[PDB]
Amino acid sequence: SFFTKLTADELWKGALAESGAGARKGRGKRTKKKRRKDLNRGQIIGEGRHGFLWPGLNIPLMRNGAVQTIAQRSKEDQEKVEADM
Amino acid sequence: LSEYAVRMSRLSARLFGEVARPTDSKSMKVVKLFSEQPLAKRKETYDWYPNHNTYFALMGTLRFLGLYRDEHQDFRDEQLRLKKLRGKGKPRKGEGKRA
Amino acid sequence: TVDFIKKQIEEFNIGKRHLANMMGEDPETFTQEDIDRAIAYLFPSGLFEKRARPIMKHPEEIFP
Amino acid sequence: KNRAARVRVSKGDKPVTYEEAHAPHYIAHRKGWLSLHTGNLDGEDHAAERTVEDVFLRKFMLGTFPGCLADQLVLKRRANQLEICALVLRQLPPHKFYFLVGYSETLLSHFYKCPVHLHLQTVPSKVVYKYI
Amino acid sequence: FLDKYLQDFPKQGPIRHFMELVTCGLSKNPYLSVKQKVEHIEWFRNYFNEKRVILKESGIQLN
Amino acid sequence: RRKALPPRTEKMAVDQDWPSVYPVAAPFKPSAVPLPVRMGYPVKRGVPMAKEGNLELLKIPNFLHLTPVAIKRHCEALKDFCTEWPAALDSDEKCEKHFPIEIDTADYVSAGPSIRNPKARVVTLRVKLSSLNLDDHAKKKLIKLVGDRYCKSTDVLTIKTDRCPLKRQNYDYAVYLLTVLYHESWKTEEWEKKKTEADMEE
Amino acid sequence: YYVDWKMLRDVKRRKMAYEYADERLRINSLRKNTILPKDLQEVADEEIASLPRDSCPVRIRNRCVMTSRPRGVKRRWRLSRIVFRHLADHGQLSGVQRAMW
Amino acid sequence: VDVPKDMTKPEITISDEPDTLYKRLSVLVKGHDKAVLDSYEYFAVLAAKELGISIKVHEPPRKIERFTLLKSVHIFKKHRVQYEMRTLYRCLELEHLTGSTADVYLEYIQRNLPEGVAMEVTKTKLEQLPEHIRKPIW
Amino acid sequence: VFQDDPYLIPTSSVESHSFLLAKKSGENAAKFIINSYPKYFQKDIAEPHIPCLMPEYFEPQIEDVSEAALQERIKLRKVKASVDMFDQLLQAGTTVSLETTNSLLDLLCYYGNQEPSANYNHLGVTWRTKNNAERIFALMPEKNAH
Amino acid sequence: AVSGGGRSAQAGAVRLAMARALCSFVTEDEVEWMRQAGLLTADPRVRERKKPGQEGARRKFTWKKR
RNA sequence: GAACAAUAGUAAGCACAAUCAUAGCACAUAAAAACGUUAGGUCAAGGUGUAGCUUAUGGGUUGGAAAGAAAUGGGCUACA
RNA sequence: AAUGAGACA
Ligand SMILES: [K+]
Ligand SMILES: [Mg+2]
Ligand SMILES: [Mg+2]
Ligand SMILES: [Mg+2]
Ligand SMILES: [Mg+2]
Ligand SMILES: [Mg+2]
Ligand SMILES: [Mg+2]
Ligand SMILES: [Mg+2]
Ligand SMILES: [Mg+2]
Ligand SMILES: [Mg+2]
Ligand SMILES: [Mg+2]
Ligand SMILES: [Mg+2]
Ligand SMILES: [Mg+2]
Ligand SMILES: [Mg+2]
Ligand SMILES: [Mg+2]
Ligand SMILES: [Mg+2]
Ligand SMILES: [Mg+2]
Ligand SMILES: [Mg+2]
Ligand SMILES: [Mg+2]
Ligand SMILES: [Mg+2]
Ligand SMILES: [Mg+2]
Ligand SMILES: [Mg+2]
Repeated sequence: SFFTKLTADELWKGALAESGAGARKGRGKRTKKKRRKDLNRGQIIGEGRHGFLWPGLNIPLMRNGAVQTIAQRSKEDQEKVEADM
Repeated sequence: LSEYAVRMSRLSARLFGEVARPTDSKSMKVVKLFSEQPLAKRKETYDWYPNHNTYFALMGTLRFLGLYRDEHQDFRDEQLRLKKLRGKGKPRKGEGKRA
Repeated sequence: TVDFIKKQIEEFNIGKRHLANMMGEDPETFTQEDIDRAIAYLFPSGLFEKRARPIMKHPEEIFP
Repeated sequence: KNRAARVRVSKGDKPVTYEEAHAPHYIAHRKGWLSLHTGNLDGEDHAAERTVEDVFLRKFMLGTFPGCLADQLVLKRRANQLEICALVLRQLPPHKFYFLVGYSETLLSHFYKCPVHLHLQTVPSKVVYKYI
Repeated sequence: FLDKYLQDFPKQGPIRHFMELVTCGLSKNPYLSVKQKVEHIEWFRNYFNEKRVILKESGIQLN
Repeated sequence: RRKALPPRTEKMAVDQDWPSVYPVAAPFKPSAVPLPVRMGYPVKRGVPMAKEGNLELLKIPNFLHLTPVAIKRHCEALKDFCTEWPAALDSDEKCEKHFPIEIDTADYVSAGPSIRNPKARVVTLRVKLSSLNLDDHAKKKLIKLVGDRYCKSTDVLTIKTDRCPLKRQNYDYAVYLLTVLYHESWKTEEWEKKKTEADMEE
Repeated sequence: YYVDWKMLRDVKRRKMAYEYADERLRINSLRKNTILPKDLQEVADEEIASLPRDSCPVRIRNRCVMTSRPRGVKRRWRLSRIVFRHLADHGQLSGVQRAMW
Repeated sequence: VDVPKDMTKPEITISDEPDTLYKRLSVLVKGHDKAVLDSYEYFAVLAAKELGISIKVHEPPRKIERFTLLKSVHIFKKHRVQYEMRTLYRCLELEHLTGSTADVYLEYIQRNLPEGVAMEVTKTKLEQLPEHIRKPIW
Repeated sequence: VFQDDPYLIPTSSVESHSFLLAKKSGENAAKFIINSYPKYFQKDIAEPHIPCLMPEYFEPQIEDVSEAALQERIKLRKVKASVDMFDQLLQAGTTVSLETTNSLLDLLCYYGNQEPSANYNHLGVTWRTKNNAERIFALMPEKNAH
Repeated sequence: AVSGGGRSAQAGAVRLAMARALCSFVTEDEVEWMRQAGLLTADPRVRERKKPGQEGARRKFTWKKR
């Protein structure tokens, strides 16, 4: 069902419903301002739930003159990072 | 139609590989069944559907590894979080109406 | 926009020299009709609109 | 009123790129096709497989480069090699771009079992054709 | 040429009429390999060998 | 942050050789092309967009790697891998005289991960009957035996084979039909004397 | 996951037909020929009908690979008419343009 | 000034097998845009002239495929949106071409094929009579 | 090797090492995913077949204890799996070919009874007196020149 | 030698071809008279297409008001 | 918010126009047709807000949705 | 050619 998904702008343009016939002649008396939240405000390219440290994206490529390799993250360490978000 | 024509027609059929002996109109179908590829074995039929299981699973695994970011799946999770906060979530097994 | 026109004029002459160099012709007689047939070959744009095809002409003739 | 692949007029404050500023009936008149391949010729087969692979790249490239993608991709298929041309904003550090370039080239090559070419052109911001 | 695979068949009964139609169709089939074609011939041998009593009461005795 | 370096167009020489820049087919790089090219429908009062950041110049399959300067250089190096056509076979009439059999085969190239085209297995074999050794009786039998494959006007015989999966198998099968038809037209079998006066071609 | 439960059933139906495609062809050859004795043909009808129901070429349904619309699907592109226009109007399909004559 | 001295190293092993002679080779390129085919023809003709092939180029008539689809997603069958697929043809004939020359010409042509076009090659190979026919056997 | 885009064109020799190795890490990162989940790349639409794009396998395809399965682990650059399986084979009483024993020693001797360098799981004598190479060499019934 | 079309299409086509072919044998003054009679002018009337949603080129389906 | 022998209007954006397609032009036909109106039609192309179901409003198997008293719309074939 | 509107600002 990967092909069934859509774009972020398409989803918010439909959920907000700020372009229909309701908000034309005062038909919409909701009086509650629906707020749009940008879901990309907090992004760390490479970070994931499994906690994989990819050299180049999050961790620096070279460490003390030695190029780092692919490595995972400790369970306690990953929990703290998620708690930060 | 003469006996000379019958011999020539059969002799030509033998060389080119067609059926020599006379055959009924309905009896020619068995030749067609093996001459052509069956419908159920054509590549257009059994490979009609792209494997959505591989497509969905691969992108789901890449999502958790931080290499692919899907906006649409993030939208569902964000709205699902708000439903739990509002107090309207999905009950566990055996909790719908038996209580 | 006098200076912008002047910049376009000088680089068009330089660009004409490069086009003549790669086309293997005489740069002193690289006429506009030769440029049009040269551009139409290097960039074969199939479009029905005659004005939508790539062009490289005198900036005086292009800019209003 | 027709609404297929159009951006509606809203004063003069919303920028529009060249691709989005033309109605679909201008295809093959003012703008070309974003993808070119042999599948949609007259007497050529293998057209559905090309289409589904094309859609996946539209969804993969958009998610691989979040936010930094300028506009639609351009897909060229020559022989058995696949060429992908993209316009990417100056958002990520150059270290991350090469990481994604290497990641994309290898992953797609081993998935579609064909060589993949990924060429990038970087622009400071989205190019504006009208309004603004 | 698939005649060498029809040695063990009744030469005069309707089986010869039926089998030669199958071989003629297999001759014109480009999509099937040689090993796969023998499978069809072998299956017919198995099918006729399993069902022998029915051919006895069919009206003509077939070997 | 990181800045944008000036394009190499400024450093490009006036008389540098173009094909060294583009050895193979590559997309249109605005920085790598010294030519100032503008395309796209212009505004009501304006000019077409520039070559930087323009998708219209990117969709087009460029021919910068096939410049006429490069074509002559490319083709000349390939002249080693060639052998001359014999001069005696100049007129097409002599080609028929020295070679009476022509065979038609097809190969198909398409964009995709696969090359298997089922229409590439066809083999067409055409032979002029006047160049063979058929007798008066044998030639008449061959026409009556092959059916509609023989043209009475051009006196050409066309054999088409499609059952064999491969072109080489079809080619071996196509020539097999030609030789078995010739050896059979000379066998005056006993039943051939039972000719009807209505079946005579003359 | 496929886009709908209907699409999932079609995959199983196509898979089942492929396994029994050759066996059905051999048995159906006996039925479609009148030179074999009628007694053998009656036995053949019992065996061909004893095969699983899902192993039938006719039961195969052509849907859209994207939205699984049971009808309005072009066979060449295997896409629904709504999805086909969505891709064509954006210029994402090669050689496809609005018809004008 | 500094150039790689003698950076060419191809080998052409001349075997004893006679070369294959083609009576006439036909190349038919098909595409959507005439401009690409016009430039591709010029490239092919220029290369063919240098090799000395004496080719002839003609344009086969084009054909247009049309189909009609519904406009809206529900009812409204009186409004239709039509589409059109245009395939343009161009044929290049090669006469008196040897097998060795045919291989290099085709691969050089095929490698530079634009992504938006495809082609079909019809080779009319010529050869003498078969051994059984040539050798007198009744 | 580097992109022709000016923003991505390296500006110094320091950038060249950083840029090129970043791209190299991308290939290793992608190949890690391919090998981690082989079932997501088993589909083949390549004609003719390209064996250089199919996913590879490192885990022993045969989980049974046999001499044939032992040879697979040796050829797959596996040291811990080979030595443990070799001990099980010896305890089973089944004979082991001398050439296979020599092949096992070569893999262990080169790496010093250690694992090779993988993507992810100087001074002094690296050779150790208490090493498995000397232990197995003594246990060899017949020792050849090799 | 005329090809394509019906009996009247061929008859009209041959008529037009003869008028243009006979201009060589006729003096220039009567060539003008040929134009004034409509011999030398080609007929631009060609069959039109069928619009989608209509029975014919101009005819539409029955329009039920209510 | 216009008076041309001119009296408060100005220059751009969208639409009309022009251009493009139907292989000459022309004409004609296609194509186009903004901002809005009818809370017009489509939660059953697909996605999704809110509300509801969770051993059931979910999933699978087998069999079955007949029938026209009558009224009407659009069509084919006719009444030569 | 008499009649019609409800819970739209
Ligand atoms: K809903
Ligand atoms: Mg709506
Ligand atoms: Mg759904
Ligand atoms: Mg059906
Ligand atoms: Mg009518
Ligand atoms: Mg105003
Ligand atoms: Mg106007
Ligand atoms: Mg016109
Ligand atoms: Mg007009
Ligand atoms: Mg209209
Ligand atoms: Mg207009
Ligand atoms: Mg309503
Ligand atoms: Mg109404
Ligand atoms: Mg309704
Ligand atoms: Mg739904
Ligand atoms: Mg409903
Ligand atoms: Mg929902
Ligand atoms: Mg149910
Ligand atoms: Mg009535
Ligand atoms: Mg109607
Ligand atoms: Mg009648
Ligand atoms: Mg009243």
